[PDB]
Amino acid sequence: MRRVVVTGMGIVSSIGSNTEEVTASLREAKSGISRAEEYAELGFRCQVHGAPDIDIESLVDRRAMRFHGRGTAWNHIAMDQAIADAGLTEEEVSNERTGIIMGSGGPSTRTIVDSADITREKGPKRVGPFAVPKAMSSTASATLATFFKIKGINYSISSACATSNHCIGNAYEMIQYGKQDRMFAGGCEDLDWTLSVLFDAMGAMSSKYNDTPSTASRAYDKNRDGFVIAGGAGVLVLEDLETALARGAKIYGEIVGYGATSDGYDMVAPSGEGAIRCMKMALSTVTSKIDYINPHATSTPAGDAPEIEAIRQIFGAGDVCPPIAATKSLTGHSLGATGVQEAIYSLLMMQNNFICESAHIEELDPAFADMPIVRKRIDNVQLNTVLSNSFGFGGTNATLVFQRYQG
Amino acid sequence: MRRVVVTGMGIVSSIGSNTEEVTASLREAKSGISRAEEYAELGFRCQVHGAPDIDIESLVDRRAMRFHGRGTAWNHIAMDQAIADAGLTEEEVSNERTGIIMGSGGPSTRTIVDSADITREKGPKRVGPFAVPKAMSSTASATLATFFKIKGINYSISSACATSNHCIGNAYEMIQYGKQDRMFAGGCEDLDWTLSVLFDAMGAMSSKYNDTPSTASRAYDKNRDGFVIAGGAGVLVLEDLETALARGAKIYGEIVGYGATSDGYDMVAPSGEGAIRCMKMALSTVTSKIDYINPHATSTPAGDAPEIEAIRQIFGAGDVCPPIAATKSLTGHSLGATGVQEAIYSLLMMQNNFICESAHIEELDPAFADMPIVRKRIDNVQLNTVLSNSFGFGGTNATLVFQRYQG
Ligand code: NA
Ligand code: NA
Repeated sequence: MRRVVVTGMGIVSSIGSNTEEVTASLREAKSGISRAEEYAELGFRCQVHGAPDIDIESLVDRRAMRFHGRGTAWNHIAMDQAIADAGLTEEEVSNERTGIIMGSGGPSTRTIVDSADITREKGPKRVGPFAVPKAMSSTASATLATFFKIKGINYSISSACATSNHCIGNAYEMIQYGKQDRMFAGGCEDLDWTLSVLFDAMGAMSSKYNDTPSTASRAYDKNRDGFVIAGGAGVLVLEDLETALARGAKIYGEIVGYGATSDGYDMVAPSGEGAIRCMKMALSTVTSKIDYINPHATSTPAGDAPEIEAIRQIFGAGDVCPPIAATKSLTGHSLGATGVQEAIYSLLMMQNNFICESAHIEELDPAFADMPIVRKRIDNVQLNTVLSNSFGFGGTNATLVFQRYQG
Repeated sequence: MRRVVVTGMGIVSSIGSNTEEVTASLREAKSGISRAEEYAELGFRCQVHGAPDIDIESLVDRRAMRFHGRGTAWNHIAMDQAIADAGLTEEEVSNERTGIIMGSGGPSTRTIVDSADITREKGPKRVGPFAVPKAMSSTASATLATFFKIKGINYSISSACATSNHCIGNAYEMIQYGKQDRMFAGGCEDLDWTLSVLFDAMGAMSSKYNDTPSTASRAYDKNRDGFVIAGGAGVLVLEDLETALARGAKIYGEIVGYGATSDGYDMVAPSGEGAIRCMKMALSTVTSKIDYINPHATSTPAGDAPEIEAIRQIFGAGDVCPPIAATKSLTGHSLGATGVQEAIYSLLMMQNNFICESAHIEELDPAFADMPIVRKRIDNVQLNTVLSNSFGFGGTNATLVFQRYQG
């Protein structure tokens, strides 16, 4: 099997509109969470969100936008960034050896709702002729594959919170097995009340911190009370190692493990044992120690703990366990985009030799007092190998391990 | 790479609620298309659909239904059928070597719309706490993986019309490469105005035949005027050959090729060249001649022809070209479910030694007069190798080739 490296990254996040902004946010523990006035207007319990702040119209032209939902527009931007970062020629983007696996946890629910509304108010024709590609689950791959003239693999993987971890992992497999030499992998999610309300109604999102929105997402805090939803996108450019080397690519890291498992247990809550198997699977092909864990931890009572127990089972507790820092405390949970975004945060931490604070831990949950949850940014750390989990609704688990490329 | 066989099938279709019903419909060219009175009420141009006729509540119990949309409920039924057909024990369904890749072209758009409506009418709490797994793009995998206690791979691939062809192909790869020994693969789609309207608004669905709904889907007819949307589901049980043999499995066929490519051209229209590359890729691992092509052909002016030209390029014209019979003329286009359903129709035709009529060709389009489009059911034919295309919006292409297992 071939080796596979990350040669470019692009990101639209609640904590920044490019990798530089994101890095600064990570370094300074700058929360991307703000009040969602619309959620309050609609009567939600949760009135916070992680909203990107980026001018789509300035970055994606009108014809390009014809078939985009906002999530995929953000993914388009991320794709442009990743292509630029990678320094790819048009030929390198568009060829039979280059594919795309790009997913979202949902499609444009706003398109779906707006279309239903307008059908009933003004008639079906007034939906307009461009809604299908926005509304379909493959929207992220369909739109980008078409616009970027992708000729290889083209589909979306969806797996809720794990979506873009699976997208990356499957793309990794594609290249490992020699089916593609380059892949664009990642995912996106719109941020819209029509999606967020589904989570609010299940009581899944934080509401106790509406008056201090910036600190609402607080993985491992004793008083965490649900996740904070976000939107955005991320893209990695993946290449087989020879391809990367031959063109003098940047190498942000090497993908060295990928785990994917299923809990087969509960729709909304993790089992824990699935995560253990997922991490073990990811680690089964990894020879070096893990220097940092980017957990799934979404700031939920029921979610943060079983993952920590899974980590304890694999890695132990205290100093021997890799440092753990939950980036969702800063970023919220962007569902389809989370996996790739977390890969990017981890690769940026690797690049910049620091591990961010696991933010907003005002009082650590005592259940986690034995674990190396990062309470203050760690500087001057040589990260060589980083592990990132995403454990999604439906008991779907994906773990990725990235390594600093040193030959 | 390991060999991979189909050991069980389940299906919920506009042309039958199980494989026996489906086989009878195929044999007798019994259309599954009917008038959609609701579409007329809503002012659609297209007033036809392919609706399953199956009593969900009698087949999936209430607790089981908690997190199902209708599409995934149909997929649940199909999964139950496939498990029964395969004769799997509970242990064989639920184990670390057994996974699920099950997708839909969209999620429950009805859940999304109903939730938005009720949020605005009665408040967000009244969405209820069970909407996320119905609304998310991974709904088909999440629901089934959880209910069936799947422990291996668990995610959805979405690729519009190609969805469940990719699901099957990726599951095939999983087993080929030794990652899983058994996979449940397939997909589903609800049939609901909230999805169908998106296609009506783009003028994609047939409207000239509303007065004769049964014949509205008419691939290759000169006067075809758009596809007919359908809902349903299908599941294949895939196993590595040794696993299948060792347990005395039924073998419906062997998956012997899988192509996946991207047009990188137009969002709604096929390029043709992508399909050629897709079929070639599928055929690259196939040693026997193709005895039957189950085309993508959805009964559209712009769609049916480029695929025929692609077929002509690979296979030639006339007698030397494999017989082509568009099952969507009977079934309509069930989007996420189409690929797996067409695999099942093809495997059932293989099992039963006939090729169905390519239905509703009242006047063949003269552009296709050179091609072996099946005008009357062909009986007493030994099908050993069958090819099925699905070429979806966003220029996403998937082709599968199945072979009669003879050692
Ligand atoms: Na993570
Ligand atoms: Na087909």
